[PDB]
Amino acid sequence: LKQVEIFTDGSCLGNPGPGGYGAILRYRGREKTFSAGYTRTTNNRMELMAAIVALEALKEHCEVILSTDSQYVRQGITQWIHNWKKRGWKTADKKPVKNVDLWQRLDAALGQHQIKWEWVKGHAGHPENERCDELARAAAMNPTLEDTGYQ
Repeated sequence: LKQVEIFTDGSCLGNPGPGGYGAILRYRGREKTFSAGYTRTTNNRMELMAAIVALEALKEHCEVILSTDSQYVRQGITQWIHNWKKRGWKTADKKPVKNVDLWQRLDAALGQHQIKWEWVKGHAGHPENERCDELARAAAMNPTLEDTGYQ
């Protein structure tokens, strides 16, 4: 009715190794699915990538409900991001925050929508989340992209 429901998941067969993400966008009683596999990446990077990819696909300012079970995204969002930004995206040793490339991308896109986060625990009772996992793993088996921001 104006809202966008987004479901995300990302994973790695071996870590670091081939990985992929799955994202489901529900905008106007029309589901949209996004999936891709990368030759060599990490778990944390795919979980972040899924959410980036989905927000970036909205070609307009929306009221979004984003559902993910990623502890990494959750912790960054609720606890670390505000401070990293105050600190110029570096840690106390003055090195760039890990996966800064991805974190900046997410921050930018979170700036363009009104987001409501749904932090999910477990696949049971969350069919869209499970499905993202299936997509994630299937992409990872036929990796086609390079994760060029990966160190």
